[PDB]
Amino acid sequence: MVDAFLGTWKLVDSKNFDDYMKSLGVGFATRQVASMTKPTTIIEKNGDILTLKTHSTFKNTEISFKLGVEFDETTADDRKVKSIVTLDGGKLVHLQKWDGQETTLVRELIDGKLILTLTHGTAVCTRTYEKEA
Ligand SMILES: CC/C=C\C/C=C\C/C=C\CCCCCCCC(=O)O
Ligand SMILES: N[C@@H]1[C@@H](O)[C@H](O)[C@@H](COP(=O)(O)O)O[C@@H]1O
Repeated sequence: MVDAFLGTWKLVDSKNFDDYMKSLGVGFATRQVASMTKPTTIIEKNGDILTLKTHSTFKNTEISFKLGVEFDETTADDRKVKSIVTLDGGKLVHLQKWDGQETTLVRELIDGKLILTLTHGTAVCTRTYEKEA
């Protein structure tokens, strides 16, 4: 049910990422570089296991998980969180919990583009990714 998300995607638009990073306590110098970075995200499956790679000239991450099963994660900004990824309304919903805080990373396909919505506190960031062949 995750198959249309699979593949290699590149960032082509970003709105409010600085607000999102600042809400998470990311320092100004990291926000500055991040605001000019265009990651490539690779989403692959093997059976029930998804692997999500985020690559860039700055930070790089990789997670593997089963939908609906909690996993430990250490984020690009070094938060140690408890995570779960599920499908909800056709959207891939990633919830991170740490210190009583929460953030969601929600991916949906709209007109063939992958729209990533990042919410923490009041901050709502929308990042648009485009396929790669
Ligand atoms: C690996 C991500 C690459 C570049 C971004 C660099 C620093 C971002 C700063 C804080 C990380 C916040 C949590 C992760 C955001 C991922 C956004 C995305 O996948 O587009
Ligand atoms: N295992 C950790 C990750 O949990 C953390 O996310 C990352 C920070 O980002 P970067 O690797 O780009 O420094 O360092 C390691 O790879």
